[PDB]
Amino acid sequence: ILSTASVLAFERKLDPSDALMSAGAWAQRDASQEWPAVTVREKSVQTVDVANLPSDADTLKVRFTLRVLGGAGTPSACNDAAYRDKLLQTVATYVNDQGFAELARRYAHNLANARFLWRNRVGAEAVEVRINHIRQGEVARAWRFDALAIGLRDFKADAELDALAELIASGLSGSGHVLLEVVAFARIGDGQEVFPSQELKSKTLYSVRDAAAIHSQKIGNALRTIDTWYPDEDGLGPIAVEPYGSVTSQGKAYRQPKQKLDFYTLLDNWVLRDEAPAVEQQHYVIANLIRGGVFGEA
Amino acid sequence: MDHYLDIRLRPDPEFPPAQLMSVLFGKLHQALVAQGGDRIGVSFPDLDESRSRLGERLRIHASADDLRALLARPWLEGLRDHLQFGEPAVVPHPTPYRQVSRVQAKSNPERLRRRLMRRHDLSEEEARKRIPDTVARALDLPFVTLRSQSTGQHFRLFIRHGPLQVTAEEGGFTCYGLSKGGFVPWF
Repeated sequence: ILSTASVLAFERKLDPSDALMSAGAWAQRDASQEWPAVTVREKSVQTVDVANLPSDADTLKVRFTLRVLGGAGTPSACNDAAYRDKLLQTVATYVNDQGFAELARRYAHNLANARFLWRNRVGAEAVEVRINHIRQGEVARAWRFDALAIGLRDFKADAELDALAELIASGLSGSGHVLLEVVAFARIGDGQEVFPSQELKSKTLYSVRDAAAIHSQKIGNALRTIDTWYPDEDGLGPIAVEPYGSVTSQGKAYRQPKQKLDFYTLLDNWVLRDEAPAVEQQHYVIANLIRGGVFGEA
Repeated sequence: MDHYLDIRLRPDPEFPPAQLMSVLFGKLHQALVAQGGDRIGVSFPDLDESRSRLGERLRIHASADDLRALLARPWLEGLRDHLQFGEPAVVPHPTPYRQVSRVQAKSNPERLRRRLMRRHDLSEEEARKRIPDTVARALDLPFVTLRSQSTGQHFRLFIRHGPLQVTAEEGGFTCYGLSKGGFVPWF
C-alpha cells in the first residue's frame, strides 16, 4: 500500500541562533568586539517600545550562529518504517542526482544578502555580511560578502559564494559539522530606528538580556526564501519555502493545492506512486524537508 | 518640468507596499535636501480616491538635467530590489495639470496647549477650558509615515492631489516633492 505515516515530525536543519543587534560606526567594524548593544526603551506617545541607534553610531551589528546538521531526509519520529525507508531511498536518490548543490547555493545567498535583516536593509545604503567558520573554537575560513551587489531577487554566482555553497552542502550531506558566526553590517543611518522582532505597554520589542534581539525563527524564515519555482506572476521575487507557498505580506498562498504544486502532493507523488516531479519541484520538496515540519495524515 | 520618471514598487513577500512608499518617500526627501532645487514634482498615477489609497506607482516630474543629477545621486542604493523604473521620458502634450499639497492636521490638542503655554503663559485649566479635546482633526486623505533626523518623532505626511485644471502655474516645489504653488501633469 505504502501510505503516509501518521506522525512525520521533521527537525529543523540550519538551526539559527537568536540574533542580537548592536550599534557602531562604519570603518570601525574591524574593531567590532565591544560594540554597545541597542536596548528596548519604553516611550510615552499610551507608552510603546522603541529601539534605535545612539547618536555616535550608524551601523547595525546583528550576530547569529547557524549550524548545518545533515540527515535532511531522516524524520525524527516516523510512524511507518517502510515509508521511512522509501523516503530515505528517495532523498538519497535526490542526493545522487545532485549533492545539495542548488539548495546550499541559495541558502548561501540568503546568508550573503542580509535578508535576515528584514526591515534593517531597506533604508541602508551599504550592507555587509561577515561569515566566520568556527571549528574547534577557531576561525577556519572567513568570508566577507556585500548585500548591495548580491540582489534579493536574482540568483547569481561568485567564487567565495561557491566556497560557502560547498561548505553548506557538505554540512547538509553529513560529511562534517558547519558552524557559522554571521555578523551583519548595515548603514541604516545615524540614530535611525531599527526593527527587532516584536513580542506581545501595547506593543513591546523582544530582547534577551539588557540587549535587544531578533528571533531565531525570523532568521529561519528569511533563510528559507529561496522558492522561485512557484507559478510566479506580477513580478514577485523569491518566497519562503513553506507548505502551500504562503506569504503574509500579499495575504495569498502560491502553490495552491488545487494545482499539483504544493509540497504535500509533490511528496505523495514522489515517494508513494513513484511519480517523480521536476528538478525544481524536488528542490522545493527537499528545502521543505530541510526546514522541518509536522507532516503526516490524521 | 517636461520630463517624468515612473518608479513602480516591485511587490515584496516581506512588506506591504505602504512601507515601501514610506521608505522611497524618505529617500527622495533626503535626495532633494542634498541636491537642492524646487522644480521637482511628485504625483501618484494609480491614486484611487475610493479608500484614500496611494496606489503602487510613483511619478516624478522634473527637467532633464535635474533628473540626471537625481539618478546620479547615490540615494538610489539599497532600493533596486524593491523598485523598478524606466527612463526620464517626456510627458505627453495634451495633459491636464493638477496640484499636490501637504495637508497637515492639529490632531493633538495637548501640542497646541503646550504652544499656548509658550505664547500667553496660561495655566493648564485655562488651556483645557479654552481648547477642548474635540479639536482633533481627522483627515481622510492618502498619507505616508516618516521619521526625521532633526526631529526624532515619527510624523505622518498627508498628500492630496488637487482638481484637474487646464494649464500649469509657475510655482516652486518643497523638499518632499509637494507643491508650494507648483503644478504637475496628469496622465
